[PDB]
Amino acid sequence: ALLSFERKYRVRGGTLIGGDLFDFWVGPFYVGFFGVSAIFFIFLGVSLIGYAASQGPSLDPFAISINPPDLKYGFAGAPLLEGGFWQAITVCAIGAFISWQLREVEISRKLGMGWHVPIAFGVPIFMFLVLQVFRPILMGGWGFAFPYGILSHLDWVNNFGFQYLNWHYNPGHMSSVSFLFANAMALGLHGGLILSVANPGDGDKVKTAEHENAYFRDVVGYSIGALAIHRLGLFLASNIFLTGAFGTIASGPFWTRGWPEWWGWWLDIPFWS
Amino acid sequence: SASWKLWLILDPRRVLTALFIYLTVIALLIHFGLLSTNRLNWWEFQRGLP
Amino acid sequence: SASWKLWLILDPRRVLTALFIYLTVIALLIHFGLLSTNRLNWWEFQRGLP
Amino acid sequence: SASWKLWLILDPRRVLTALFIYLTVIALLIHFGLLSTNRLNWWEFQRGLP
Amino acid sequence: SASWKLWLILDPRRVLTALFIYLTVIALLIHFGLLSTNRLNWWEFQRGLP
Amino acid sequence: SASWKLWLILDPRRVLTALFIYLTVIALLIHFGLLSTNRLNWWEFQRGLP
Amino acid sequence: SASWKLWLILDPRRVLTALFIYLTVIALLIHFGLLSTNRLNWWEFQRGLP
Amino acid sequence: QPSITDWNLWVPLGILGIPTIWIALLYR
Amino acid sequence: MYYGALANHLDIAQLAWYGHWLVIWTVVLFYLRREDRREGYPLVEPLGLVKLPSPDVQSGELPYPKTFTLYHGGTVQAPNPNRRYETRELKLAQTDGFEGAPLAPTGNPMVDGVGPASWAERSEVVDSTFEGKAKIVPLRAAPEFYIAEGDLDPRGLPVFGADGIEAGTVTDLWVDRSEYYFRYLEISVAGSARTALMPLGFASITKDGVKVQAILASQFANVPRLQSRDQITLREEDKVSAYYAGGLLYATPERAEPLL
Amino acid sequence: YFAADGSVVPSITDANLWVPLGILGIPTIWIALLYR
Amino acid sequence: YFAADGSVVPSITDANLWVPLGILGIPTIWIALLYR
Amino acid sequence: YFAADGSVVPSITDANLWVPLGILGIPTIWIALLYR
Amino acid sequence: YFAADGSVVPSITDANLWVPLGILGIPTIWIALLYR
Amino acid sequence: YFAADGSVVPSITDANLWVPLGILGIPTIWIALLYR
Amino acid sequence: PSLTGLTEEEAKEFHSVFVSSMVLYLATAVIVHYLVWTARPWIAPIPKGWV
Amino acid sequence: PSLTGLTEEEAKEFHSVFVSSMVLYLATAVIVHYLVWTARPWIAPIPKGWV
Amino acid sequence: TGLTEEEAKEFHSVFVSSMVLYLATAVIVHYLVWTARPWIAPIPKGWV
Amino acid sequence: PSLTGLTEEEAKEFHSVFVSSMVLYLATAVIVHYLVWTARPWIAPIPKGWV
Amino acid sequence: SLTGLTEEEAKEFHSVFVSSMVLYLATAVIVHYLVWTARPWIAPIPKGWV
Amino acid sequence: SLTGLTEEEAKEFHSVFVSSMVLYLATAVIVHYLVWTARPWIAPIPKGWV
Ligand code: BCB
Ligand SMILES: C/C=C1/c2cc3[nH]c4c(c3C)C(=O)[C@H](C(=O)OC)c4c3nc(cc4[nH]c(cc(n2)[C@@H]1C)c(C(C)=O)c4C)[C@@H](C)[C@@H]3CCC(=O)OC/C=C(\C)CCC[C@H](C)CCC[C@H](C)CCCC(C)C
Ligand SMILES: [Fe+3]
Repeated sequence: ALLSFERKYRVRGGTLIGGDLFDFWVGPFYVGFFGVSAIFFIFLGVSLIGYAASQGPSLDPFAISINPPDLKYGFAGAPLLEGGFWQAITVCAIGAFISWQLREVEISRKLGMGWHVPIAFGVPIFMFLVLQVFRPILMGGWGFAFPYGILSHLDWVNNFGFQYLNWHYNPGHMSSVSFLFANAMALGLHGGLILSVANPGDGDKVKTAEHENAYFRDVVGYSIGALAIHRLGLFLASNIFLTGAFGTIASGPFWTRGWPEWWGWWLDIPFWS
Repeated sequence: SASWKLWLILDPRRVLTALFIYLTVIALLIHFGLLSTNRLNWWEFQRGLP
Repeated sequence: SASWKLWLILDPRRVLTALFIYLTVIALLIHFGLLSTNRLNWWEFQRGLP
Repeated sequence: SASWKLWLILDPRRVLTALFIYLTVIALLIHFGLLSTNRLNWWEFQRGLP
Repeated sequence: SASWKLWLILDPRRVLTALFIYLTVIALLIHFGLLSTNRLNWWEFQRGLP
Repeated sequence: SASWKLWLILDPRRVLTALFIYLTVIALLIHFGLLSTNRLNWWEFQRGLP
Repeated sequence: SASWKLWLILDPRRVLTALFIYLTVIALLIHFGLLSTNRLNWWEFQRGLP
Repeated sequence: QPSITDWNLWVPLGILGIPTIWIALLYR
Repeated sequence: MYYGALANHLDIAQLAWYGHWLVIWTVVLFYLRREDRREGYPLVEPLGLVKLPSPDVQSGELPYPKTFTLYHGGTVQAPNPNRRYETRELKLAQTDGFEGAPLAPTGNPMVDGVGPASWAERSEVVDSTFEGKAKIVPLRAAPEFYIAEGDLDPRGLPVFGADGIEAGTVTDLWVDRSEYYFRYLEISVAGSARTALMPLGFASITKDGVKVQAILASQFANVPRLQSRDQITLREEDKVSAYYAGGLLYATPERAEPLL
Repeated sequence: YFAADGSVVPSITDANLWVPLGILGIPTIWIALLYR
Repeated sequence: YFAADGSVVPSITDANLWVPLGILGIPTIWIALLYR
Repeated sequence: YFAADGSVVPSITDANLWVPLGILGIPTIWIALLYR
Repeated sequence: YFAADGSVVPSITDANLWVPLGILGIPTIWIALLYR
Repeated sequence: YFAADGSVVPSITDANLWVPLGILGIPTIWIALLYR
Repeated sequence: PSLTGLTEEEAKEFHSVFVSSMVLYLATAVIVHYLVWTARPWIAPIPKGWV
Repeated sequence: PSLTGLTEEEAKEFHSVFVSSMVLYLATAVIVHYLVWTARPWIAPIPKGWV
Repeated sequence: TGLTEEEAKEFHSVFVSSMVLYLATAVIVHYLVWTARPWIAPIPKGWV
Repeated sequence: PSLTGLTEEEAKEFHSVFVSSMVLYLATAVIVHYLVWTARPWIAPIPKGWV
Repeated sequence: SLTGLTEEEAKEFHSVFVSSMVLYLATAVIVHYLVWTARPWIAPIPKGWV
Repeated sequence: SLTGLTEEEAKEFHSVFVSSMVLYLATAVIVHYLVWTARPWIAPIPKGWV
C-alpha cells in the first residue's frame, strides 16, 4: 500500500483547514478536508448527472445532454428538468475543481514542494469559469453557458464559433491554437529527448546533459536547457487558456461582428487604403 | 458475537467520514430527484394534472 | 454512555468548523430552493395561482 | 472447509469497500435506468399508456 | 493433476480482481445491449411488433 | 519435444494475460459484428427479408 | 546451415510478438476487406447481383 | 387554515422530532 | 451502393473506432503502467493485515528489470534491487495505529531528515561532467566560470533568516559545469567557524542582501555538512536541499498548523 | 386504496406499501440481530 | 397472469417470476453451503 | 416450437436452445474434469 | 442444403460447412501433435 | 469452371486457382527445404 | 495520548455541552418549522386526480 | 496492537453505539416512510392498460 | 498486525452470514416488487 | 518463496475452492439460460426467405 | 530461468496449457457445427455470381 | 550468446519455429483450396476485358 520509499514522507501537518480531523490517507489517496469536499461534490454531481440523463431523450452515452436554461430565465434558478439540473451540476463541478486544487495545495505543503501544480491547475479552472460564469454574466444569463454532454458541448462550441461567422479569425483563438500546437510539439520533443538519452540502444551507455544540449544545438542551433524546458512547457500549456480567454470573453461582450472583420483595423488603414 | 472486532481494523474516523458523505449525498440526490418530478414535488403548486 | 470518547479521536474544534460550513451550505440551498418556487416564495408577489 | 483462509491473503477491508462502492454503483444504475423507462418508472405520472 | 501449481505463479488476488472486473464488464455489455433492442428489452413496453 | 522450453523465456503469466485479452477482443469483434448485420443478428427481430 | 544462429541474435521474444501482431493485422485487413465487398461478403445477405 | 391537527404536519414533525428524542436518549 | 460498408449496419469506421480504443488501452495498461512500476515497487504494508509476496521475487505487477549502463562506469537496474529496502530508523512515531494515519516527528525533524526534510539514499558519488570532472563546484575551484557581465554578484551579501535576523554572509557560488547554471550559495554562518550550502531556489536576492523564508537564522547552524570543501556528493545535495524544504513545514510550529 | 370516486386513501393495508417497508424493515431487523 | 378483462394479476405462480428468483435464489443457496 | 396458432411455445426440445447450452455446458464439463 | 421447396435445411453434409471446420480442425490436430 | 447455365463450378482444375497456391506453395517449399 | 489532546474530562464536558446544544438547536428548528407551517402548510393534501 | 488504535473495550463500546445508532436511524426511516406514504402513496397500483 | 486464524474464521463466518442475509432479503424484495410490477411480461402475440 | 507468496498447501486449497466456485457459477448459468429461454426463446428458427 | 520457473514446472504448465488449448479449439469446432445447424452462414454460390 | 540462449536452445527453437511456420503455411494452402471450393475468387477474364 506504500511505495518502498514512501513511509518517511507521510507526516502530519500542512492542511489549510481541518488539522488532524481529516489529515489521513485512504489507500494511496490523501484525504483532508478538501478531499472530503471533493468526494462530496463528485458523488453528488455524478449522481445528479445520472438521474438527469435518465430523464433525457437518449441514454446512449454520447447522446446524453444536460443543458442550461433558456435565455429568458436570465440568472434565475430554472426548473430542474429545464436547466436547474445543469445549474446544480455546474455548482458541483466548481466545488469539485476548487476542492481538488486546494487538496493539491495541502499535498504540496506536506511534501515541501512548490505550489506550481495547483497554481497551474488554476488555469483550466479559470477557463471553465470564463466559459460558464463570467461570459454568461456579461451576456446576461446562465443560458449562454455550455451544456454537459460528450457531443452536445461540441455543438455549443461549434455554434458559438459560427455566431461570429468564422472563429478561426479570432486573434485570441489564433494565439491559443499556436500555443496548443507548440505545447504538443514541445512535449513530443522533450519526451523524445529524455527517452533518447536514457535509452540509447543495445548495450549503449546512458548519455549526459551535455549530450542533451549538443543534440538540439546541432539540430536547430539552440538548446533551451533542462530546467527551462519544463518552464517553457508550463508557459505554453498555460497560455493556451490564458490567451484563449481573451477571445472568448471578447466574443459578444466586446465584439458582435464577424471575427474576420475585426482585422479591418489593419486592412482598412487609410494610408494603404 | 465477534462483530465488534470489525472496529479493530476499520478505523471509526474514516468509516464515519465515508458514511456521513454517502448518506448526505444520497439524501440530497433523492430530494432533488423528487422535486424535479411533477407527481412527487411537495414544494410547488401541483402540475401534471388536468 | 461511552459516546464522549468520540471526542478523544475527533478534535471538537475541527468538527464544529466543518459542521458550521456544511450547515451554512445546506441552509443556503434550502432558502434559495424555496425562493425559486412560486408556491413557497416569501419575497415576491404571489405568482402561479389565479 | 478452508474458504476462511481467503481472508489471510485478500484483505477483508479491500473486499468490503470494493463491494460497497460497486454495489452502490450498480444500485444507482438500476434505479436510474428503471426511472428512465415509461413502463417501470414509479415516481412520475404513468406515461406511455393510452 | 498438478494444476494447483498455477496459484504459485498466477497470484490468486490479481486473478480474482481481474475476473470480477471482467465478468462485470461482460454482464453489463449483455444486459445493456439486450435493453437496447426491441425484441429482447424486458423493461419498456414492447416495441417493434404489429 | 522441447516446446516446454518456451515457458523458460516467455513468462507464462504475461502470455496468459495477453491471450485472455486477445481472445476476448476477437470474441467481442465477432459477436458484435454479427449483431451489426441483418442476416446473422440473433437478438433483434429479423430484418432484410421481404 | 547457419539459420538457427539467427536466434542467438535476433531475440525470439521480439520476433514472435512482432510477427503475431503483423499476422493479426494482415488477417484483420483481409477478413474485413473481403466483407467490404459485395462479391466476397459471407456475413450479410447477398448484395450487388443482377 | 394550517393547524396542529393537519395530518401532513406529522411528516415534518416526525423527521425532525423522532431523532431529537433518541439523540438525547442514546449519546447523552 | 456505399464505400466502407461491411454489412447493413457494419462499416469500416465503426470497427476502426474500437481498434483505436484497443490500441490506446493496450499501450496504457500493458506497457505504460508497467514502466510506471520501476520505482517504489513492490509496495510495502508495514501495518498490513494479510501476507503479500516476498519483496525479492517478480510478483506479477513488477516489470522485468532493465539495465542502464552508466556513461562513466558500471550498471544500475530498474527496478533496483539495491534501492529496494530502506534502512535508516526514521525518528517518527505513529499518531494512530493504521497505515493511513500520519506520523509525527519524535524531535527536530529537519535534523532527523523526515517528512519534507527526508532525503533519498542516493549514491555517495560526486556527479560529474562528461569529461569526468566534478559537475557542481564553488567558483573558487572553477576560475574558468564566472558571473555574466552586469549580473548581480551576491558574494559579500548578508544572509537573513526567516525571522529577519542576520544569519551569515555569502562567501561563494556553486556552479554546475555541465549546464553552466548556478545552483548553490555558500554561506559563512555567523556564530561559528562553519559554512552552509543553500540551494539558490531558497534565496530571494536583492542588492541589499538575501532573505530565506525557509528557516530561521539560528537554524543555519544545523545545515548538513559537506565532507569535502569544494565538491558535493549526490546524497549531500539531497540532504542540504531537504533541510531547507523541511524548514518550510517545521521552522516554527505555526507552519504545520491549518488556517481553520 | 381507492375510494368510491377513484380517490386515494393511503393506509397500512396497501399492498404496494410493503415494498418500501420490506426493503427498509427487513435489513433493519436482521442488522439489529446479526451484529448484536 | 392475465385477469378476465386482460388486466395483469401478479402472483407467485407466474412462470416468468422464476427467472429473477432462480437467478437470485440459486447462488444464495450454494454460496451459503460451499463457503460456510 | 410453433403452436397451432403459430405463437412460439418455448420448450426444452427446441433445437436452437442447444446452441447456448452446448456452448455453456460443454466447457463446464471438461473444466470440472481437466482441472477437477 | 436446399430443400426441394427451396428452403434451407442445414446438415453435416453441406460442403461449405467444411471451410470453417477445416480451418478450425486442421491446426487443432497438429497443434495437438507438434507441441505434445 | 463454367457450367452450361453459366453457373460456376469450382474445382482443383481451375487455372486461376494456381495463382494463390503458387504464391503460397512455392515459398513454403523453399523455406522448408532451405531454412531449417 | 489521545490524538486530540483532550483529557477525558474535557471530552466529557464537551460531549455534555455539544449533545445539549444539538438537542436545543433541533428543538428550536422544530418550533420555527411549526410557525412556518402556520404561515404556509407546505405539504398539501392529495389533489383530486392524483394517483 | 490494533490497527485503529482502539482497545478491545473501546472497540466493543463503539460497536454497541454504532449498531444502536444505525438501527435507530433505519427505524425512524421506516416510520417516516410510512408517514410520507400516508401523505403520498408513491407506488401506484398497476394502471388499466399495463402489461 | 496481520490477521490471525481465529480472526480470519470469525470474519469469514460473519461475512458469509451477511452476504447470505443480503441475498435472501433481495429475493424477498424482488418477490414484493413483482407483486407491485410483474416486470418480465409474457411473450406478446406477434413475437418470434 | 513462490511468486504469489502462497504455500503449496494454500495453493491446493485455493485451487479446489476456485474450481468448485467456477463450476457452480457455470452450472447456475446453464440453468438460468434455460429459464430465460422459457421466458424468451432468443434464437429464432431460420425465417422463411432466409438464405 | 529467465522466467523463474523450474524445468518440471515448465513441463507441467506446458502440458496443461496445450491440453486446455486443444480442448478449447475442439469445443469451438463442435460449437461451430451446432451454430451451423442454427445458421448455415456460408451460403451456396447464388444464381448470378461469377 | 549475444541474445540470451545456450547455443543449443537456439537450434531447438529454430527447429520448432520452422516446423510451426511450415505447418501454418501448409494449412493455409489447404484452407485456401477449401475457400476456393466455396468462393472461386479469381474470376476468369470477362468478355469485354482487355
Ligand atoms: C466552428 C467553431 C470552432 C471553434 C470554436 C471555439 C470557441 C468558442 C472557443 C474555442 C477555444 C479553443 N479552440 Mg477552437 N479550435 C482549436 C483549439 C482551441 C483551443 C486551443 C482553444 C481553447 C479550448 C478550451 O478553452 O477548452 C476549455 C477546456 C476546459 C475549460 C477544461 C476544464 C477542465 C476542468 C478544470 C477539469 C475537468 C475534469 C473532469 C471533469 C474530471 C474527469 C474525471 C476522470 C477521473 C474521468 C483548434 C486547434 C482548431 C482548428 C484545428 O481549427 C479550432 C477550431 C474551432 N474552434 C472551430 C473553428 N474554440 C476557446 C478559446 O480559448 O477561444 C479563443 C473558446 O472559447
Ligand atoms: C492549461 C492547462 C491545462 C490543464 C492543466 C491541469 N489539469 C489538471 C491539472 C493541471 C495542472 C491537475 O493537477 C489535475 C490532475 O489531477 O491531473 C492529473 C488536472 C485534471 N485535469 C483533468 C481534466 C481535463 N483537463 C483539461 C485541460 C487542461 N488541464 C489544460 C490543457 C481538460 C480538457 C481541455 O478537456 C480536461 C478534461 C482531470 C483529469 C484532472 C482534474 C481532477 C479533478 O478535477 O478532480 C475533481 C473532480 C472530478 C474527478 C470529477 C468531477 C465531476 C463533476 C462533479 C461532474 C461533471 C461536471 C462536468 C462539468 C461535466 C462535463 C461534461 C463534458 C462532456 C463536457
Ligand atoms: Fe522532464
